[PDB]
Amino acid sequence: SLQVTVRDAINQGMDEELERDEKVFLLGEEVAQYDGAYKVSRGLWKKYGDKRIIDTPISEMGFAGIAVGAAMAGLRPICEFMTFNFSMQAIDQVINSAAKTYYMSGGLQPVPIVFRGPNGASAGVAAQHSQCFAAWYGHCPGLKVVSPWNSEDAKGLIKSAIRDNNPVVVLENELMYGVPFEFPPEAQSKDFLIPIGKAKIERQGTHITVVSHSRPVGHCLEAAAVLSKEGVECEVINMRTIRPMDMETIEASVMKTNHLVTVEGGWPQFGVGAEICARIMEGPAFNFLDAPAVRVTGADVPMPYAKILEDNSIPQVKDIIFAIKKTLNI
Amino acid sequence: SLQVTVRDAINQGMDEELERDEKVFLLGEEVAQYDGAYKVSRGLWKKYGDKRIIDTPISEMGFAGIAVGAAMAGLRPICEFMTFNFSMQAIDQVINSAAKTYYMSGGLQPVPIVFRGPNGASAGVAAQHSQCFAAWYGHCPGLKVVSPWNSEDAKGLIKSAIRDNNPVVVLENELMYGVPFEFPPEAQSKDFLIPIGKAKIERQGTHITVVSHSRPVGHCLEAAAVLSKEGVECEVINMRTIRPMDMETIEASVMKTNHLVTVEGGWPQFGVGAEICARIMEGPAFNFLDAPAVRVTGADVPMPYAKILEDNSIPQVKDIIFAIKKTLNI
Amino acid sequence: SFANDATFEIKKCDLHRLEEGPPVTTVLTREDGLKYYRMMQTVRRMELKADQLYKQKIIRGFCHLCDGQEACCVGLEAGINPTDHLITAYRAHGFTFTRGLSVREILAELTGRKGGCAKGKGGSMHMYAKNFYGGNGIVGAQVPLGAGIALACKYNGKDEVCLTLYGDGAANQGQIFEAYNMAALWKLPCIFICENNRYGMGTSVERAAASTDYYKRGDFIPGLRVDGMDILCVREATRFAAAYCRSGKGPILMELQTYRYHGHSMSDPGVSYRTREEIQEVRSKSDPIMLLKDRMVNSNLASVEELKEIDVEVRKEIEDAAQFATADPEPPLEELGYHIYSSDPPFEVRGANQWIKFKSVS
Amino acid sequence: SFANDATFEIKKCDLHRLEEGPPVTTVLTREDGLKYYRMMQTVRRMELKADQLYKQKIIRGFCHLCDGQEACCVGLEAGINPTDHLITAYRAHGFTFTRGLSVREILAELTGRKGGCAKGKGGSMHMYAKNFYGGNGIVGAQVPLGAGIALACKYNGKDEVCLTLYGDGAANQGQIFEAYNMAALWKLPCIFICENNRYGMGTSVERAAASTDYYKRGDFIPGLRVDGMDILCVREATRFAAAYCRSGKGPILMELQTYRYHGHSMSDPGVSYRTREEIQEVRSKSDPIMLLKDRMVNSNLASVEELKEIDVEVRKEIEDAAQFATADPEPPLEELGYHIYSSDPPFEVRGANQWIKFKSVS
Ligand SMILES: Cc1ncc(C[n+]2csc(CCOP(=O)(O)OP(=O)(O)O)c2C)c(N)n1
Ligand SMILES: Cc1ncc(C[n+]2csc(CCOP(=O)(O)OP(=O)(O)O)c2C)c(N)n1
Ligand SMILES: [K+]
Ligand SMILES: [K+]
Ligand SMILES: [Mg+2]
Ligand SMILES: [Mg+2]
Repeated sequence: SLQVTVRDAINQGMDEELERDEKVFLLGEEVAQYDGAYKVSRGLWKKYGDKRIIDTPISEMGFAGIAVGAAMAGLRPICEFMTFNFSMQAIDQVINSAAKTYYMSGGLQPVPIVFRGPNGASAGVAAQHSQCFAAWYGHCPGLKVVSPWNSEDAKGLIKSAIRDNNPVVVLENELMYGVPFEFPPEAQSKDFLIPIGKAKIERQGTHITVVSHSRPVGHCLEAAAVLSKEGVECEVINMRTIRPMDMETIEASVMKTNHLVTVEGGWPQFGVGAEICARIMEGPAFNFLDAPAVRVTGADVPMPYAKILEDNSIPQVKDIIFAIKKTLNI
Repeated sequence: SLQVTVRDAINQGMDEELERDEKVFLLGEEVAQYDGAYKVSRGLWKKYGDKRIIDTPISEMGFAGIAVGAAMAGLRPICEFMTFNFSMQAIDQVINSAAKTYYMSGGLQPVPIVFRGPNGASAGVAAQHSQCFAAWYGHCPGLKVVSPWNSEDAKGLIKSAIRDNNPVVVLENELMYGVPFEFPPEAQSKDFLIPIGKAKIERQGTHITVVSHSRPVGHCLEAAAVLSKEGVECEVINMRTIRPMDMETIEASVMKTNHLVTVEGGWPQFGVGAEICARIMEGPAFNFLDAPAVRVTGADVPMPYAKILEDNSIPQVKDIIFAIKKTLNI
Repeated sequence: SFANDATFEIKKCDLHRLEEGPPVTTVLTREDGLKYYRMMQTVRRMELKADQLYKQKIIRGFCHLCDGQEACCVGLEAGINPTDHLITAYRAHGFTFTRGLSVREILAELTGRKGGCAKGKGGSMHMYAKNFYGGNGIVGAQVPLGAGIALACKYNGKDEVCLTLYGDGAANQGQIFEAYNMAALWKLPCIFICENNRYGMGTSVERAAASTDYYKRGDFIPGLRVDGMDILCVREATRFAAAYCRSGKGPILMELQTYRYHGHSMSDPGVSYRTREEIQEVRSKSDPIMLLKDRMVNSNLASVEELKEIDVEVRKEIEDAAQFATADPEPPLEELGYHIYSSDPPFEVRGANQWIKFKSVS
Repeated sequence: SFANDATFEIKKCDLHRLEEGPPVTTVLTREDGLKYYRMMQTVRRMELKADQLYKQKIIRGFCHLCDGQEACCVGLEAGINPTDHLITAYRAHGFTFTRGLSVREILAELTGRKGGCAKGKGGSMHMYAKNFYGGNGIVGAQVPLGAGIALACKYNGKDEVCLTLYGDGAANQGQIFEAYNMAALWKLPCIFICENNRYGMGTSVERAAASTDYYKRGDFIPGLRVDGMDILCVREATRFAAAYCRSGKGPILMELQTYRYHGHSMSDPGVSYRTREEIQEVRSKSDPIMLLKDRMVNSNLASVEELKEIDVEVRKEIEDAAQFATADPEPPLEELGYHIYSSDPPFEVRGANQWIKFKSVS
């Protein structure tokens, strides 16, 4: 029905949840008067004021703990990390205070909070600002982790994240913020919700299953378009949720294609691709495999600055296509 | 002969490195006058003094950063965390200030530092004190991660760690500290070194390969003894190194046994076992696998307190044997 | 025929950036004296019993006793309303009791039985109650949380305040300072309390802190130093701090000077960094319970005979609780995975291997 | 003709826990003036050049400019020895030059070519030099590191000091406070320097810090507030702080009041939180290069013509350096995995897929 960027889809989602529940509020660095470090929270402060949209000093561990404390007391905070690279300073609050609390209290203390912000590689930001944390957070029980790709995912997931009564980590992508997508009337509604824990097939296929999350989903689609002209039909699956991941949709697809390839932007060892492959080998889809599952990921090195080096540290369409042809042996 | 506990072995290693190089020093909470939270550094302060053995206030992020600084300045600090659960507050210093520096600096600034302390499950310490961080640290390039089991491992690995010129994380186990093992004359030498990156076959076998690290290695040997009486011979492999792991040794074993089972004490998703199963699938031993690999790990929940619940949250010998019979259909 | 109440003089508090501090005289009624006595006595006997159960192997893992710091938990409670909020570290068995939990519930949780306040899921360091948020094992982590709860108090506009406690050892944690800045910046009704018992585990304050004046570490935040052994000093300073925060003046730092008779934890004798004679001297001259006793008798607020009668009832109560906790069955294994997520439909949780599945209900 | 030296008056520093501070009068020789002028000018032209290259997309990602803050890096270098140590955040182009790196190596790193000081591996934020430890991208992370470098100075008994710089925004990071405590506890020769340019990215000091007296945040640590636009004031305060540390008295805090003409980075126009008139007012009233120039011309330490000739030489040096940085080739793809580990035999590293392998040498 119309064109809307991921940035605007996320802004829409937060706006609607802020209007819907007075207990919801946003806090983070430059989130208010500056309109957000990446302009995602633009216009919010001007509309809701100092009480709902709160600018904070540069104290990650500090304001993350404050957000968690406010959640234990009944409020529903949205804690923004300028980038998740900076969440490492506050990771103890996320893991030991937010995630395990409901379990430790025997079901007496819930923690309705959302941690969001850009995750993974960007462009020329170097080693300390390009890390992907999908695997780290997805490793912890009591936490829900989502990684949206397009505008529809972004809006639907942030709203569900806000409504869930448990801690939810929303790993966004800075490179996706300005990308426009066709926003149907159903997504424009204030009742639009995307359930946590359900994958999505972005492209139907019969020859091979390609699974990914976040920005690389777009690269898988382009790869699928190229292979298509060659007669190869890929089934592209957008994970959406890292934890709890929807293995049923992935396995169902594998039982049809007999081939599997995973694509992620993070480091390979102990990454998202490893977990998928292990789940496949332990489940009922293993016997439907006609070739070993292969993983496409970022290079196993900290992110280099130089352009030509950076391009070879992130998976490209050609890497995806090459891995697919290897699996299909064509 | 000589029988020595893991705690004593670690103490010997550090003491020998302290004497060998005056730039080596130990810092952490209660390591000096208190003789160590778990008594691993007992007697060190008495022999070396306030300059070489430094008690620090409770400021994780602070003294970890101070330690990295000292290493960058030419010293060889051994930074002790009372437990790795407390390293989360300083994980940024470990990953962004230590692990990536050599690469970002183009090879100009090395960081010879060691981070050590008990990791994983203990006895009744509850959720915030039982987390295993093997998967988290082993995921980061620029870092070396080791996980010793017995006395030989402990001494040899701590000495290699200290002599290495890059950040090394040594994941010890509190329940193993008081366990005695026979210490061969070789290990008694001040020159005893275990190369980082090589696994060790603790038991020769032909029917199945069982890979593990840390405390559960003892459980695997226990399971292997029970199974041998039934005619099943397990090849037990002690990883020793999480990053860079010795996949070559694991593969040679699978190519002989055709079966694989991984055993770890941490959470299942994105864990150590997942990476091993993904490597086997992408490697040359995949065609030698007659049954899918299975993973034995800790339950997917934060550590409960009650005895009976905790007993079922950690892998027991029975769970290992069960997994092994399922893989061999016996 | 005893006095309905009496007036007592209390030591003046040291002040940091405060024009005036709490009063130097206070009125204690008979009804309150008797109440505080029973409360401190209950906490004292409960800890000694916990100690005994630990040596017998009935309690596992950690077990930090607040033995000797009774005037703090009882005094703090005496100065706040039940609708106010509180959060502390791992040494909070007394706080859980003063916040409303029964000795039975507390001991049963320590022995890991289904009758525990957490069904045996948390243990000694993790216990919650109405407006009591633990019970936190990561040193210093509870301070930002407390500031968050204070934020919520301000946000809701119900005039409630939040008391956030941390030890002298925890006083050197960086996040505490981030919390001070934000609490002052936003004028949060947060009362930062430093329980100074002279030792951060085995490290004395002089060896861990460049400055040992904890009530001033807040720098721009006002503070006061209090005698943490006199229940009436604590009650009066607490009432003052609370009024300061309710008036909208922002945060305030309160340092309670106390002492712990036992070691850091059960695994620490607590005699390798301090002498037994020091422990005995403090106990002999400033025990919180004896101080209140000698105050009520001398002022004819109560008789020594009546206090002895309370001690008998308390001992009886603790003995019954200990019996309950030692005989109460362990929680069922079928509930291992319960309460991982709130408000979610049930689901399966993986055990030691893929063939072990546990149900998880909210 | 030209005076060989001249005396100038410098603003008196505000003190915290210091009986006496640096002198309010200093002598500048003609030889030093010429050196300082050329240095500040080079930093200034290099930053304006970086700005141009960034707009042309030659430089990518982050690129924080320090124009307006030149009196800080040059004044700091003037007050210490080459054997002393320094570490700062990401706004370090000036420091990399004052510490010994050529304009060529610096611009080549910004443009990501093989000739960069890091060979295109780190970019704008991660540059190292002799006794210069970055060049750190995580706010506040460099402070505990500076304390660690200072610890090593004491440990090896070399009598050298370490300058640890951080901005006003970073002054609210908890790790900075854990560092103050330890440095004072062990009397480390650490000079904590807060570069206060009034804004933490887009947030002014008054909205981020409950207390804007950064030189007193150290509390128990002594401090002084200095005029960061006056090269001579900075040099005097630095010589004073350095001597303080070398005498074994421990750490000290120095607050430099300066200003940045550009926004936080190349992606921030820097006008949504401050006016264009404010920026120009600081420039016309206190541009550090203008101030030094007027001083030298008035005192006849140098002629307006000589300073003009120096500007011409600097401009040509910058231009020739930019030519080299835009013509220099990128690092070869074959060295992508280089320098992951030090002193280790060669090994292979995985690329985007398992069929892509990169060699890694130390
Ligand atoms: C971040 C962190 N670091 C270290 C520890 C280990 N630890 C547990 S209690 C303790 C002593 C804390 O002393 P203090 O704050 O004075 O409180 P007390 O026990 O004396 O009440 C330490 C170092 C921890 N739990 N968390
Ligand atoms: C831990 C962390 N949190 C957030 C950021 C994002 N960030 C980069 S620069 C910056 C502003 C720092 O301001 P300041 O310390 O005053 O220095 P200036 O840029 O003004 O020199 C922020 C918030 C970061 N780099 N690291
Ligand atoms: K939520
Ligand atoms: K090392
Ligand atoms: Mg204490
Ligand atoms: Mg600033």
